Formats: sequence, C-alpha cells, structure tokens
Amino acid sequence: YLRSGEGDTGCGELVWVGEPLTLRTAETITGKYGVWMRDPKPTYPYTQETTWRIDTTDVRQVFEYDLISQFMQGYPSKVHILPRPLESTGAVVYSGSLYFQGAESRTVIRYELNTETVKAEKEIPGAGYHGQFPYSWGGYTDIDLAVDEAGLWVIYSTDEAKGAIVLSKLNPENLELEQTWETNIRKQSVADAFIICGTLYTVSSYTSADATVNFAYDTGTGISKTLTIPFKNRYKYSSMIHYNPLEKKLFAWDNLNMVTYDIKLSKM
Ligand code: NA
Repeated sequence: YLRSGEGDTGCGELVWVGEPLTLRTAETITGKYGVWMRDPKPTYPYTQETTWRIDTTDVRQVFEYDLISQFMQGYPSKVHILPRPLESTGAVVYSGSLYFQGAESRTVIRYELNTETVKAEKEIPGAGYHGQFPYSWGGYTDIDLAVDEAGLWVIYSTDEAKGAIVLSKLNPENLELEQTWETNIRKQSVADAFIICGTLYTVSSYTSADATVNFAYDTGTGISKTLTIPFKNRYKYSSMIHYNPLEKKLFAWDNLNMVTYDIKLSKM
C-alpha cells in the first residue's frame, strides 16, 4: 500500500496519438504557400515564436518571421537567399541553422541563419537520391532530416542496405555521422517516418483514411517491431510530417494547411 508519485523521465515509447487538429492558416494574398517550420532548440536572436517558410523549381528563398503576428499576416521580417537549391521535403531548422539536402545531390548543408552562411556540407555516404529510394508514393523523398529530443537525424537508404531504412545521428555543428543504424524496414513500404525519443516510427499511408503508425525501430536495442497505433488522415493528403520535440506534437502539412497530432509517451 506504500504509494509514490507517478515518476516520469519525460521520454518513452509512443502509446497514443490523438485525432488531427487543424491549425489556423496564415494569410497570403499572393499564391506563395510553402511548408513552415519552427526551431525545437531556439537560439538567440530567434525565439520559440520564430517561424520560417520555404518558398514554393530552383527553390532558393526562405522567409523568416520574427513574430507570430508577422507570420499570421504573411509579412516576413527577412528573406534568406540560399547559395544552392533545396529539396523542400526534407529540410529542418535546428539550433539556429537550416539543414537541407542540396538539390540533385546526396549532400546535407548547414546554413546558419543569423550570419546567412554555410557552415558545413556533408555527403551522406552511399545515400540514394532522386527517386532511387522513395517512400511508398514516389517523388524525391530519398533523404529526410528529422529532429527529436536528442537532436538531428537523417533518414535515408543505400544500395548496400537494398532499400532498407538507414538512420544516422548527425553532429549539428560539423554534420559528422556520430552513429548509424541499418534497420530491416523497407523504405518504400511506408509513407513517411519520424523519430521520437530515439525511436523511429513509420506512417502506414497518407491516402487511407484510417492508417496506423505501423513500425517502430528502437535505436537503443536495434530491434524493429510492428505497431497498430491508429493514425487518422483527414485532408487533401498530407505531404510530410515533422515531430517537434519542444511542443511534443506531430505536425502534418498538406501543401497549404497544417494539422497537429497530440501524443502520449510511456514514463520509460
Ligand atoms: Na519526411
């Protein structure tokens, strides 16, 4: 009968995903309406409030909005012109830098936003690019950057892995692959992937209404397992999903509107 408070480390396995809630979309009186992103490790001079938006190929513009009020009005505080075209599907902002795959390359670039400067470039060894290793619906999603509680990751595959998902933990400063895992999950058999507390999760489908989170790979054990967590698709097909470890929510983008999925983890 001796009782203790409910202990919690703040991280654990995913046990519940909520139904999608649609966020209010920002105003743009023009066409422009690219994917937007916030920094899970805000770094001065930016804050939790700061937003960035990718323009729309030759994608080379990134809009920066200091205040949510400026974001919601569609009025950037600064427009970044990047030194090389982007792959919009796998870019992320982390610790004050934009990390992105250079168009038609296997190279990840670190672009420091406050100095508008390339600080690191790293070819992902063996990484396929250009529809060599898509997810389950074509396009050019070969290389996918992700941020979780432990920092920056890259999701990809290689000819050596024969299409299996490979993940590498990246040094956020110099982009070295500090650790690599070769999973036994076939990349083209899932629609998308994200990472929470060091576990890789996959989305079964974006075009089925009642989809699931259907695989998990624990990087602490190297073991993959099947899951059946319900995952509701409610819109014009999401085109990408990002976990934000600061907000502890999943953000799904459908090319205009953003929805959020609440989650619950074990105390683990
Ligand atoms: Na993705």
